[PDB]
Amino acid sequence: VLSAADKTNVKGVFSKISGHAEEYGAETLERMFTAYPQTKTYFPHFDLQHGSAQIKAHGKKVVAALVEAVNHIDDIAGALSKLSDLHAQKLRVDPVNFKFLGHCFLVVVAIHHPSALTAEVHASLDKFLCAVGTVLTAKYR
Amino acid sequence: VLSAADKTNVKGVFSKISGHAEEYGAETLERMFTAYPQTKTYFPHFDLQHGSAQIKAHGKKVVAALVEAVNHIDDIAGALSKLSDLHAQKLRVDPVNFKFLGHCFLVVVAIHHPSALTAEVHASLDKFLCAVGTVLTAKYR
Amino acid sequence: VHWSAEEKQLITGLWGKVNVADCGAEALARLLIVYPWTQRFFSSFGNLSSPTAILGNPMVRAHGKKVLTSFGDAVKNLDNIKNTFAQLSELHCDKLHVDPENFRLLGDILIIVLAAHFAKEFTPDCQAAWQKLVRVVAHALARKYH
Amino acid sequence: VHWSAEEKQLITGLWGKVNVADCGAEALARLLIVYPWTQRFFSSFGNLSSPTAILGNPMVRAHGKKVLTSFGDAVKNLDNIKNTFAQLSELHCDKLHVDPENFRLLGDILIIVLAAHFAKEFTPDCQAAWQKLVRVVAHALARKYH
Ligand code: HEM
Ligand code: HEM
Ligand code: HEM
Ligand code: HEM
Repeated sequence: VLSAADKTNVKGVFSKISGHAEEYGAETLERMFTAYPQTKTYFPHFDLQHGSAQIKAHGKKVVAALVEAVNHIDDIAGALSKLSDLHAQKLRVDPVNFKFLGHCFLVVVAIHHPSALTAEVHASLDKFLCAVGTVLTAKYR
Repeated sequence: VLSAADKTNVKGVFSKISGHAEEYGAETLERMFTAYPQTKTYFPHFDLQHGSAQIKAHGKKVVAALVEAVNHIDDIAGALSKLSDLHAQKLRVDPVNFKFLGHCFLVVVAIHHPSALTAEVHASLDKFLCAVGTVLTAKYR
Repeated sequence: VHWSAEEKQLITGLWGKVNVADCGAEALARLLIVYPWTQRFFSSFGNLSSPTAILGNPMVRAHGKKVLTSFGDAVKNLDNIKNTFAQLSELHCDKLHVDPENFRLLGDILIIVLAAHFAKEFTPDCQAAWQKLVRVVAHALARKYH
Repeated sequence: VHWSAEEKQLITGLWGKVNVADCGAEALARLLIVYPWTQRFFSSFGNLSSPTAILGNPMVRAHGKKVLTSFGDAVKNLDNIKNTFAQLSELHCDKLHVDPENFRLLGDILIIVLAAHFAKEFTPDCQAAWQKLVRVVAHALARKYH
């Protein structure tokens, strides 16, 4: 349910990552395809080799979507309604996959901005990822 | 996300069950304590014997809460905000338990009103149970 | 798992009355309507455009018959469950990449369906035994996930 | 599960640098702040009223030290994982009634914490090996759930 402090905590860590979208979204796709190989099944068409340029590019587009829901955090569904149709309806992604993606993202922010990631920002960032997950899977429920 | 047809489907089956709250909410608690005994852990104080009168009474109060969210289906969070504090904050129920409860409820409506329970009402009723689950666990996210 | 002799009685009594064709067809069709992302794995089944089209697609019916028949092999060999599903584990795990949590959504749908077909004969103790069976079957299929 | 010799190298290299006390305390404390219903099982720990109170409660620190020490016994015996956690399975399953999905939330928190302590040394291949370890540990603890 994002409280006022959650919203702020999220904004807070996104300022430190708003500057490196492409290196951060690529790294998160790479750990996702490496720790959870079953997610590679959704990108049959991409080159999935470390540093492929399709990973960098998609990486960059995955975190701008994030930044954009940070920005409209008050109505994440409304700001992301075209992505919800793509993933639920067109792509049909299984919901479990969003938790794999969300976790590889926390893992990038702890490796790179540890101190930003306290236990309470940790909790705000998780409810956020989870809100995005739910909106992107919403034409399922 | 409850669509217009979901809302109706839910109203539709709740009319057939709005008349037997107590026999239906008791039966669902009884199958829950029987198929998932780990849920008995939350009612240390109740007599949990088939037909105990505390089960009947609580059963009756569990389905009136349901009926009441059916009735304010447009804002289930708002109509159920005191129940969300009781379960999340006071009682601390683990979210998995709500899926045990929701499932033993589907199981009572199929045993008793099979034909009402088509595959599409089945899908509406599930998104509903899930919306209630999420609201009752909401002071967790 | 240990099976009591009465659990075995509640699983076998019930199983003999099951219409495998109709129960399997109904359960697969509800898996695909209630949890729509599962439709991704049955892209080869053709039209799954609507619940009404899903309900009468002949490959969904046929395939449903076949998944419930597998439940039967479990019912028959309650003690060799591992060997029974060992080849199935590799197909679902290794080949299809289905996450084990959909294995659970499907057995839960089976319980709802057998409940709608058996009404009051599906007692809470009967419910319980069948819940354990789908749980052990879901577990034998997730096993090549090592 | 099969462990490659390089997985074993990535688990052992890393483990030797771990501060068990601090990593265990941090991981238990984050489990309780991030997933608040888990606080129900540690009602005996006293004050878990705030993240700040949770962070400095001495029983959370002590207990954290002890859960990470169990991870170590796994690290040491990667092939006898079953026997190692067999008594723990009964305590968590039989006595505490913890659902196995919180076993997964806790290993995921461990990975986040070791990532924050190791930074770039925690490579995606290192991530992967550790993900498998927490998954096998989560699985050995859910086993008396039969
Ligand atoms: C936080 C969760 C996610 C966000 C914000 C997100 C973001 C995006 C964006 C922005 C696009 C459109 C890209 C474009 O227009 O070029 C996209 C597409 C896509 N997403 Fe997601 N995604 C997420 C999770 C997932 C997950 C978990 C999967 C599957 C494992 C997935 C699979 C796909 C695929 C296969 C595409 C199409 C890519 C292409 O066609 O090149 N997404 N996603
Ligand atoms: C659809 C989900 C649920 C609904 C609508 C619901 C409904 C209710 C209601 C209406 C009350 C307050 C009763 C009163 O004021 O006397 C209550 C309390 C309670 N609930 Fe829930 N409940 C649900 C799920 C759960 C689950 C899954 C659990 C745990 C397994 C749970 C555990 C409790 C307990 C232990 C109490 C206190 C009962 C007492 O103190 O006598 N509830 N619930
Ligand atoms: C635990 C419950 C399950 C059982 C007993 C089961 C059983 C079976 C059986 C017997 C086959 C047929 C293999 C053959 O005839 O060669 C099969 C195939 C298959 N299953 Fe399952 N299954 C289960 C769960 C799932 C789930 C949840 C999904 C999808 C989410 C799934 C997707 C598939 C697909 C795509 C195929 C192959 C279809 C084809 O090749 O025509 N299975 N399963
Ligand atoms: C897979 C990860 C886990 C491991 C390795 C683990 C390990 C341990 C160990 C070594 C003990 C101490 C037993 C003793 O010293 O006698 C313990 C106790 C306990 N665990 Fe876990 N645990 C795990 C997950 C969980 C989870 C997720 C929860 C709660 C959600 C939990 C709740 C408890 C409680 C309440 C106790 C007893 C505390 C006490 O008696 O003081 N455990 N666990």
